[PDB]
Amino acid sequence: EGVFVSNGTHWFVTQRNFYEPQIITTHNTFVSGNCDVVIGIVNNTVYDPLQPELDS
Amino acid sequence: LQIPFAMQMAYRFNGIGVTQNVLYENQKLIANQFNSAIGKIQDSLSSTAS
Ligand SMILES: *[C@@H]1O[C@H](CO)[C@@H](O)[C@H](O)[C@H]1NC(C)=O
Ligand SMILES: *[C@@H]1O[C@H](CO)[C@@H](O)[C@H](O)[C@H]1NC(C)=O
Ligand SMILES: *[C@@H]1O[C@H](CO)[C@@H](O)[C@H](O)[C@H]1NC(C)=O
Repeated sequence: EGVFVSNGTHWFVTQRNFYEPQIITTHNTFVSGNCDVVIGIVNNTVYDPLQPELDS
Repeated sequence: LQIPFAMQMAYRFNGIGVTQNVLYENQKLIANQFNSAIGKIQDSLSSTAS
């Protein structure tokens, strides 16, 4: 839920009706298939909070 | 508040309980079905007054 947003250096996800920028994560997002199908898709990291929990 | 039309349509899909990726994956089919469906209005109203 919400929308992806940037101001020219970072990508964040916000709810639609009030600016509330969050880090883009596997909790904030769902997958569907490969890059090649979507028009206007962009390259950015998606964070996974499990990986530091496995590292710690 | 401006928004790209393909993203407005993904929200209008997400409003009827169809997941956003169904639009972005089928965007060419949806655009062609829409453009064709408006052509039938133009031809219907051109063809008869009734
Ligand atoms: C926007 O630009 C500033 C400076 O680079 C940066 O601190 C901020 O995190 C960026 N935010 C977004 C949404 O791009
Ligand atoms: C958006 O518009 C620019 C021209 O201003 C064009 O080069 C680009 O390919 C377009 N991208 C999409 C996702 O339509
Ligand atoms: C996105 O990343 C892939 C792999 O690094 C690269 O081939 C592709 O050209 C990139 N596309 C854009 C729009 O940066």
